[PDB]
Amino acid sequence: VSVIAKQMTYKVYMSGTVNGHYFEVEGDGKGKPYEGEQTVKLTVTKGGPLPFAWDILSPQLSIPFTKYPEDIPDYFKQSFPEGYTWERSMNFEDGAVCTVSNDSSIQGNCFIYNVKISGENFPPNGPVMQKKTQGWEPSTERLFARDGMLIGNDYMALKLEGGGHYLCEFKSTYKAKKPVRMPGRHEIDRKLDVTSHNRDYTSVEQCEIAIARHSL
Repeated sequence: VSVIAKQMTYKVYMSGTVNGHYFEVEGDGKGKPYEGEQTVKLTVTKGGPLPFAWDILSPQLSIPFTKYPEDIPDYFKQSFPEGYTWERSMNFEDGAVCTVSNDSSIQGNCFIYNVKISGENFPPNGPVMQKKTQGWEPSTERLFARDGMLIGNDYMALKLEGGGHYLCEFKSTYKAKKPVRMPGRHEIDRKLDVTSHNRDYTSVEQCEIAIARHSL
């Protein structure tokens, strides 16, 4: 898909506010876009240490690195070099809500992501503000096309200290900056893991695998 090489890097800039706490994050990532493998190294650049669970941030930190089979049009890769934007809602089980937006573009063999996040109404003694989360379970996002955009839906779960999970609904709208060949209904199977962190989570490393496939 041309503008996109077998081996790509990326820069992500993230900023936002969670329960009134302002922060900024910067990351340098790298991966194999046609293999769906990705890794990124993150630094909390303002407002650290964060008084909330790192995990709510991890999934806002790279869709062109999704392995698409030949028979499903790759909406994200096609959008380049112009790029795309998206809006996401995360609706957690205890009433907390996160809204996220992104703008993506490209500089040669390096993507640039500008991510913004607003997280409100996490209970002060809940697992997010008390840092009791221990990573996301693997998940499968289901996507369909509407008016030239992709609409995604994913029921996610955060692992908790001393067992059990904290459940979340993701709803995402992805919008390419120019018309592309539209896929049908499909889904993307992903596993996201923090592979490395320092004590206060001001330096984090993450890896993701993402694999697109037909839906049933």
